[PDB]
Amino acid sequence: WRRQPVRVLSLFEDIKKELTSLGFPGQLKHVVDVTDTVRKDVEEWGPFDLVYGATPPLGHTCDRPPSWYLFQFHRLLQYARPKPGSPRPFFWMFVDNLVLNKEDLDVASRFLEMEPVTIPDVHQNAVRVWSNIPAIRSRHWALVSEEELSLLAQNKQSSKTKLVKNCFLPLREYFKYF
Amino acid sequence: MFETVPVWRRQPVRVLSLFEDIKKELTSLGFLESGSQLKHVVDVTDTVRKDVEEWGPFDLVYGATPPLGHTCDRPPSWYLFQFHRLLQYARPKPGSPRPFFWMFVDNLVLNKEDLDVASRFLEMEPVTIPDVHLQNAVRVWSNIPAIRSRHWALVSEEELSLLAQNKQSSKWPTKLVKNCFLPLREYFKYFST
Amino acid sequence: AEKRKPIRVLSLFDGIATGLLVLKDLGIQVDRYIASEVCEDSITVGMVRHQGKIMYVGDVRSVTQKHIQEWGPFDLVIGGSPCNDLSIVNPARKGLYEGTGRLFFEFYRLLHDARPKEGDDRPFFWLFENVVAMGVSDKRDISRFLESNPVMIDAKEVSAAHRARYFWGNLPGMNRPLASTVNDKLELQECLEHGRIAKFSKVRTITTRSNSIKQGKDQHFPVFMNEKEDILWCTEMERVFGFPVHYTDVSNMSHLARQRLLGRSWSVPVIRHLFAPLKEYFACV
Amino acid sequence: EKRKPIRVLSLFDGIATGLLVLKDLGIQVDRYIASEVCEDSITVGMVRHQGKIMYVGDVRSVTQKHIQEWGPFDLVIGGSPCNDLSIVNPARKGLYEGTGRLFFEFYRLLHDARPKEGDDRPFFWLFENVVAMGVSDKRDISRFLESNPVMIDAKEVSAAHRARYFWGNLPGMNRPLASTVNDKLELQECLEHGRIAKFSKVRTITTRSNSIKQGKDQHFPVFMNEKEDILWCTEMERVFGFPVHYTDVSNMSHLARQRLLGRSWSVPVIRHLFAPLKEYFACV
DNA sequence: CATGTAGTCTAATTAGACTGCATG
DNA sequence: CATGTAGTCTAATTAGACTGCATG
Ligand SMILES: Nc1ncnc2c1ncn2[C@@H]1O[C@H](CSCC[C@H](N)C(=O)O)[C@@H](O)[C@H]1O
Ligand SMILES: Nc1ncnc2c1ncn2[C@@H]1O[C@H](CSCC[C@H](N)C(=O)O)[C@@H](O)[C@H]1O
Repeated sequence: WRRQPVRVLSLFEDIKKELTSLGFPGQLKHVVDVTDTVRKDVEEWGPFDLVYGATPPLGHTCDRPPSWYLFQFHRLLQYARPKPGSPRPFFWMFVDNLVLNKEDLDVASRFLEMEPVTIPDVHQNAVRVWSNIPAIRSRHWALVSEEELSLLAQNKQSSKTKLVKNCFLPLREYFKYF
Repeated sequence: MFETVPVWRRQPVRVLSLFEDIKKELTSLGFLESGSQLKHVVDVTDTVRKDVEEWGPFDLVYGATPPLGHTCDRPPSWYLFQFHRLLQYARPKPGSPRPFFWMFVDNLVLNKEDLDVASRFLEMEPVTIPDVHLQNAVRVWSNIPAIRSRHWALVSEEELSLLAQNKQSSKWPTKLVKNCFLPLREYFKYFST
Repeated sequence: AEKRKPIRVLSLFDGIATGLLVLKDLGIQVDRYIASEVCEDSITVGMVRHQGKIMYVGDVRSVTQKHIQEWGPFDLVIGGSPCNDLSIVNPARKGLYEGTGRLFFEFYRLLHDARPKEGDDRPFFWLFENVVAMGVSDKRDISRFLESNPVMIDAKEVSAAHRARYFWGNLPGMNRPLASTVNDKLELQECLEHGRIAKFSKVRTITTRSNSIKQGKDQHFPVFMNEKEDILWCTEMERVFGFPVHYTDVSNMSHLARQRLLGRSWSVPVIRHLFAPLKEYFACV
Repeated sequence: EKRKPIRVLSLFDGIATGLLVLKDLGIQVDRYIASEVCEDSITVGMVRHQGKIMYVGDVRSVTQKHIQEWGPFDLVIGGSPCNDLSIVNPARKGLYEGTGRLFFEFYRLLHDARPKEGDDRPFFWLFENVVAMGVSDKRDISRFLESNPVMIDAKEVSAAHRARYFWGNLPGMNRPLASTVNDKLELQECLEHGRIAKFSKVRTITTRSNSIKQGKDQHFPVFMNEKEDILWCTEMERVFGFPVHYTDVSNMSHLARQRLLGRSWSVPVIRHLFAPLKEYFACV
């Protein structure tokens, strides 16, 4: 009803070009590389209430194994979580541009407490998000079969985003709009 | 020490002969009387110690393996072990001072391994006795001093195998082997004429 | 006052149950020892030698947070992830983020779940072990995710073998100096079966591979027996590691199967040194 | 007055079962001279008895002169190999060839060790072999030892069938064998924790792994968490009566250890035959 | 620069059929 | 009638001698 501006932490990913175009002295925190960030460094930066991370898309620009991004994401997410004495809302958001394999996917859903949802793009390109936000978990979306998802990944790996814009919309009502 | 005593107190030899009879050879050199006490047994399998003792005391125990032929129904080592067994049955108690002799003769049928279990069980190495122009040979184990001391013609082992190879390939020992029983004459009564 | 209570233990990658063996010999009462392990040889050793006290819960990746919250609360959380993909002795190591290396994060995951979080100041202790001979970058990542720096403890100081290892944890007195004792076999000669002569006082680090007995790169045997040199027997390795002799003589295992279990486990007197301060916190017999 | 410690000659000693039984009956042992050539056998005895056993190698190397200097002996024990006597071997060579003739080495050294006639001192001996031998092989052993054997089956004081022949002169060799309160008569009592036995008694344990299997059809005698399994070395030691882990030496595999147990004596059987000896020689 | 909670490869050992039949 | 202090065969599977180099 009466809301405050949002404070977003983002890893592995430049988000501000898509954030404020959805309607949000900048309150973003982007960290160059998180092998060296410790607990107090994360909370020395302002208390966030939506942490965000993601893997790079399907391009040969990987100094990391694919699961390095989630493990580091899971680590700093626990740093930014507020104690149960926090009355404001809090969410998180990690997603993979289909870099992870089946063995990496099972580990992802074990560490993130959630089964991911797949979003497609009608034209294609698809994307795989875990996050506690209640809207996308219950959002009516056109489902895809999982062998067509990597029949389309093999076709996208041979030739080697507004898809996230539809998902970040439900954060409208919890934080001041522009 | 097998001492010799004067002539009048020597007694007729009492012979236990196993696997082969040597009655026709002993009296040929006069060890028994003409006509009708040597004890000969072929199959010694169920011979017990009591049997031997009631068979009178013995002065000479003799055994021989069958000559090279078809006559060896038993394994060749059987003749030695059974000989050792019965020999200990026939020994007198270490009190009496009479002369007691024993002898085992091999007609070239025991192989290298059986020869070594032979000398281990009789506690002496064998002597080889030849015949001359190399007709025959025998290996002899015995406590008769004149056998283990006589200097027989040397016979290496490459010749004894050739003799046994064609003796078994073509087929009773000689009469020159009086030197096998000749040393016993001085100890027992001599019968001739 | 308030009497102390029996300790409740979550053991990850339990192996041949070194942790429970040490707690019992320190006289600490154990109410429950819940172990995650998958090697059937490992489990058979633990079931037999502790007579069915251990609760085996299987693959560490099947243990969920709700299981942790109901099986608990836990007072002690111990583990030592596989090192075959971290130790530089393997030139085909897959690093920390792939292979059996990533199993470390399962320990990190469950350690966070068993923690008494904000508000609860009940005593809580944890211990994670791994090798020193790992990559520089993999060492810093383990300590970043565990938010603590390792203490290096070598079993050469309280046993007859070299074994340099890293220990992360919050056990009281972890850096406290290592102290020889009456029951510690410091010399190889005290570890040999009767009639065998030790060449040296120490052996090199024992691993699962049978070349660990040999004293050097130039191949070697540490024992004299009769008229020939000889290898160290697996029964003598048990005494070098500090285990009761014939501890791993179970289920017709070969000496290589048994050396495979020993060469992976903890050195008992090192663990005994680290667990000993827990006697003040929990009920003892 | 004064009993003296026992002086023992043990031919084909194996894993030193005789010495083990003498110690646990409490009989002080002066000398224990053992003939043996299996290096795994020699290692067990050397380790398990801390160097008390004097090993002298091949029984065929032992002369009467050796028995004179090593002696005198109060007890002579042995059990020569049976792999050329037992009918289970279709290729057996009999008593007079192969390893069968090693029996005569026992008969030989037994004679070499007997006290000279005129001596009254106690002298005991014991020879064991298998029941499942040819009828004429049994006859020839009895005529060379001048004794008939007693058949003792370990199934009356142990968890395993093991019918063996025993020649000797120990006091009361033929007396009824009674189980004592320390015998484990059923397979369950010899298993490690958490394991359940199907059968109460196992058939004869030989060196071969098939012998654990029950019947013509293979059969596993133990249940472990609803799964069938075979016996472990540890459990086989307790079936035989040895201390658990007695053969856990020299990195021996489970087949190598079974090879040693499969050739040895049932301990509670030997315990019953040696028990009247503690009146003849010094106690603990 | 000696060391190592390993892995890879190929002579060696081991599970599992079979063989055998005298003996009580 | 089943059993047996074994032995001979194989596949299957281990067991012992090699490669590899980052690190303190
Ligand atoms: N996925 C998994 N879940 C549970 N345990 C596992 C596992 N993968 C491997 N392990 C076990 O983890 C152990 C690591 S070695 C640690 C042994 C233990 N510290 C001891 O003292 O004995 C190995 O025994 C291995 O069998
Ligand atoms: N020539 C020889 N000299 C001495 N021992 C021999 C031998 N040939 C075989 N042996 C040994 O004789 C043993 C026969 S089995 C007897 C084992 C013994 N009764 C026990 O209780 O363990 C075997 O261990 C074998 O190694």
